Amino acid sequence: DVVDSSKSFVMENFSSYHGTKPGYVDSIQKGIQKPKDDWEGFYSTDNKYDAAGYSVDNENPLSGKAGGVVKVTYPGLTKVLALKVDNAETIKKELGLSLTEPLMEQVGTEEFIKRFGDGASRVVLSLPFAEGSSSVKYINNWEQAKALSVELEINFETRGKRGQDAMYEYMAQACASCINLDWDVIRDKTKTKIESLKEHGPIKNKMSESPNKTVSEEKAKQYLEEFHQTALEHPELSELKTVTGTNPVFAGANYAAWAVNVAQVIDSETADNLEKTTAALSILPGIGSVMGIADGAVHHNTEEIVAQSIALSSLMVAQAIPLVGELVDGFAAYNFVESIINLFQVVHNSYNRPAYSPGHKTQPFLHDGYAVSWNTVEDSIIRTGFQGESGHDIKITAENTPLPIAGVLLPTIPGKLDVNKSKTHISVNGRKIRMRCRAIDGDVTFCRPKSPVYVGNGVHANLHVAFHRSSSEKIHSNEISSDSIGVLGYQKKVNSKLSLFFEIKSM
Amino acid sequence: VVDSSKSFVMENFSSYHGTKPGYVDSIQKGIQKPDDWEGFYSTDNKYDAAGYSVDNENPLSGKAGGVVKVTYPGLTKVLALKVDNAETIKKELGLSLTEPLMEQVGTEEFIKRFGDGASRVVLSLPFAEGSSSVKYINNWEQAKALSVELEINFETRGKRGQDAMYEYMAQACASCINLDWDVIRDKTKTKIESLKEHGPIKNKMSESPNKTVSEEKAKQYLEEFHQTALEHPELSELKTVTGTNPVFAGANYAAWAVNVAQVIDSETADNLEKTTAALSILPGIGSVMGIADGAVHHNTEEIVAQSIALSSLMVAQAIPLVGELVGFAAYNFVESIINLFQVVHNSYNRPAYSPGHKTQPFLHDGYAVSWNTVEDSIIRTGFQGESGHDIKITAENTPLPIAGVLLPTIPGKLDVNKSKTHISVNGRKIRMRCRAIDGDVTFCRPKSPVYVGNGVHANLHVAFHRSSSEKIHSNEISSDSIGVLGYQKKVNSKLSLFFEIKSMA
Repeated sequence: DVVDSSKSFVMENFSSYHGTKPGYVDSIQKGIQKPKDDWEGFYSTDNKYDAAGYSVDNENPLSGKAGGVVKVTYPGLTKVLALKVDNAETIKKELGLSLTEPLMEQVGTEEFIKRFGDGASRVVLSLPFAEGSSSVKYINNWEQAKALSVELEINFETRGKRGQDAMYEYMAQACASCINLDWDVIRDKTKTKIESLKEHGPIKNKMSESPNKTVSEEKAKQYLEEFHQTALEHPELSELKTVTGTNPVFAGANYAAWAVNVAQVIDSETADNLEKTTAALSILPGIGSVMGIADGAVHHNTEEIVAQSIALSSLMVAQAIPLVGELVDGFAAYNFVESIINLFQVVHNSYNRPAYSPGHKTQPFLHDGYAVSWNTVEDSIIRTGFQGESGHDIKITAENTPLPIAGVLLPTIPGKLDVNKSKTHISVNGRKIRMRCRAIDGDVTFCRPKSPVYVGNGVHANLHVAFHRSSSEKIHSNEISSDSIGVLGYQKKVNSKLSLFFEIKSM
Repeated sequence: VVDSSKSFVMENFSSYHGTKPGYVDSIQKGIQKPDDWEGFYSTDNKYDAAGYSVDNENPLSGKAGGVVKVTYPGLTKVLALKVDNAETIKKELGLSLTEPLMEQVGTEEFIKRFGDGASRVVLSLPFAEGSSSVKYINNWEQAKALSVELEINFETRGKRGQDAMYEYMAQACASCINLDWDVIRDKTKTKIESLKEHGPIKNKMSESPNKTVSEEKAKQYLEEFHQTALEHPELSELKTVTGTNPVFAGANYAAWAVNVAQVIDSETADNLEKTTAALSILPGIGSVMGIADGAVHHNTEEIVAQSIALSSLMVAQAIPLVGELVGFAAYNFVESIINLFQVVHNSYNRPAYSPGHKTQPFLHDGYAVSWNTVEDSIIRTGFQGESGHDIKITAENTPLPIAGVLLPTIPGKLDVNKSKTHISVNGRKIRMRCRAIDGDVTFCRPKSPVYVGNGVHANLHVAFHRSSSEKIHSNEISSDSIGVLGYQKKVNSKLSLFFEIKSMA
């Protein structure tokens, strides 16, 4: 019951990876030893890029140096025992172990290695590494881990790069879409741009026109938006001017709101220390405006445009420190650039990692105040290759006032996929509402509720979509245009569009 | 597939059937039919049955018929099913995969194997998500045995609109919006008339271009009208209760009235069902209804009448500026909006989990957070050992931070397992540094920056350790929620996931 046989195997020269903190990259290669409770043991993973994320200075985890990644290998045969649950008690009861001795102590006995090892010399436990990941984590008994041989995958400190660039440049190989930026180039171009802009003519003439004394947030954002406009005319920011001109997330006013907000929270104690600056910056809103990240996309994905945005942000913080600050320099050009760069790398890394987009599987689709999601993963799958019925639950609510649900657009395929008009319905806080379904064309049925549906704070709906298949012939991608069910919200003549994405699969 | 805990035998088994206008008296002569689920449908909940009683040709606005109670004499087996897929049911319960399920249900061999001696079988299924009622599926021929008596005839109450049905449905709650819609209709007609002759308002209709204009100007005139109309003393209470919350501001009544006049043409204003279908798809109705932040604020007949009267006048004023017709404002507009009021009020009277409870999302400041599963939202007690709990987190557009999480602790009983507690961002696992704030609250910060946004989500895994098999008593626990902290504005955006303490089962 608790062992997943599909994830269990025996293997010769079983290898795994271990992230190593600075100062241990070379010592750990002399053998795994325990330092001077069911889960006490040596930890590793099958994904060396996830290993790399355990490698940062423990005293300065936000900003410190990354150590390395090493590869550990068991001689001979090793049993990888994948467990379906991470509760040790549940595991010891259901495997007939002694519920007293720790779980990882027993994993290392000869008696356990016989009952579960399949002839191998040792057992390693395997568990899901994390939600949203396909990696595994391996738990090794410490005594058994003395057999491991340890060699080097990478030493980030040996690369001799600034900040955490080496670690994140390594992690970006995972997707070698992919944001793979040369952060040496970006730093150098950033330094050059701040210098060449502080020594401009109208920028000089716009720093001349500055209150240069603690005024209210209002005059500050006004002057800062002015500065922004003036600074954006320089030819070293001309591409930035172009990619930030339409999307309102990238407007002067958000740069100004960013720079004001930075100056409010950065005092001298903080500005004096990189780790403290990064923590402070890392809890601010609006970092999307300077990163160029909006609508599910990293728009600023070239070294040149990123350097421009960071330089422009560097200037505006410099200008915002006297107007709404207790601080008295400099920070804008050094620790603020270091720190923001680190936050860039963090978010870029997130966007490079495989992830389900809004409205896919059980990820919510957030739009116009609505929140909609497939109730479970299986609901988002339209199974094919049988005659008969399926049902699919979509959750719907909204953030505050009552917003309508006008209906739902559903996919159909002549002969293979039909809306079951009798089982399809929508339920609002348990009130069950029937639907009037009408084909738009041969591929789309529109279903509208027979009484008004509203959702809002405290009011939710479950839309239950029922499909009927009149043939057992499978569906091929030729036949389906849409890959989404369109839930329609309020009308503005257009309807707000809430999309739930499905995949067609066999059993 | 049979849930034996919901299955029983009963003498004089009774249930309710919603009945559409025209058949209230006809149906009491006996249940007669006019594929796997062909059959007669009833429910254990007579207020849910009432929702089936509306004219099938004007389901939005039509007249409501009634509810009857049907009773089987002798013994009835209620067979509750764990699935509503007939194929799966016919396979697991060894039946002809050929014959319809509800035909087999009414055969003597079915009644032998499953009836427990009872004369006939009724199938029971969950009525709906978010509901605790059941639907009963009766074999048609077996249903001929039913005696049928009248629970209520909404048409006999002689009331306007769907008032009688919704007034019936409000009994389920005896917190309960139970409004007298007769009174609200009377007070509403009275105020529209009594505002139409006012001095300043008559003179604020004087200054109306009474000719098509730009929407941007239309809203300026109507916000003007709104301010002037709100000084009338028949609206004095409305002025007080709408003065602070920006959902209830004049600009929002103006947007409502403008959007109304845009979609009502002559064909539409002359037919109540078509008015209601058109009004029902507009945004902003919460401004008129006084509904915001999870609460029905306008919950008195007087204040609802005031709000509906004012909206009516403003619609009246917005049709010449932005519209195409005559009268609508005081006739079909009022009837239709009243029905939309009753729909939403009924939703708020029904039992429902609030945001952040069970798997209902908590939507705040652009974030969306929820418990992954119902069981995650329960902290079990009465044992020594561990539990884990998953919270989903994302945000609507740009990257927003997650600063940390506030967790409950109990000196000696409930502690944060700092090794297993972590947060994972698109699969990147991030350890946490946890530090007690007092004896009752721990604060865990992620050791790398966490951001969520469109396409970037997080799973917060909270693990709890109990060093005592003694149960937690409501006393020991101050909060009923886990506090996830977002961005700093000096305060953090507060995202609340509410839990319940329960013993093992």
